[PDB]
Amino acid sequence: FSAFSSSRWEYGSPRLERYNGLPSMEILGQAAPGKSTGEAMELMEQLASK
Amino acid sequence: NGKAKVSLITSDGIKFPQDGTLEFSDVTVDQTTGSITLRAIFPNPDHTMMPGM
Repeated sequence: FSAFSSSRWEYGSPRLERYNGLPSMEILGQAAPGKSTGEAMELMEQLASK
Repeated sequence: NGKAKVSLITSDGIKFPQDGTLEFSDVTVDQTTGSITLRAIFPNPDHTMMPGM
């Protein structure tokens, strides 16, 4: 192989996701204590929005 | 100055230290490939050519 073959290290993601058939990346978190989720969710949406 | 040139990048990713002049242009067409394989004459002080490769 070292005859015809030429190689390198590289980066690749050794896992992948698609969500409804679109490549996805999951996130996970929670509302701050004293904060309800939808408030958090609303903010992701805002931060997701941008 | 017909003196042409050709540069190598050998299979190691490392271009040979210096180019060498294309010797000439065959007039021949490889039947199967229509390959008009030319001739390159390159210097090999170090034997880093090793013909046959």
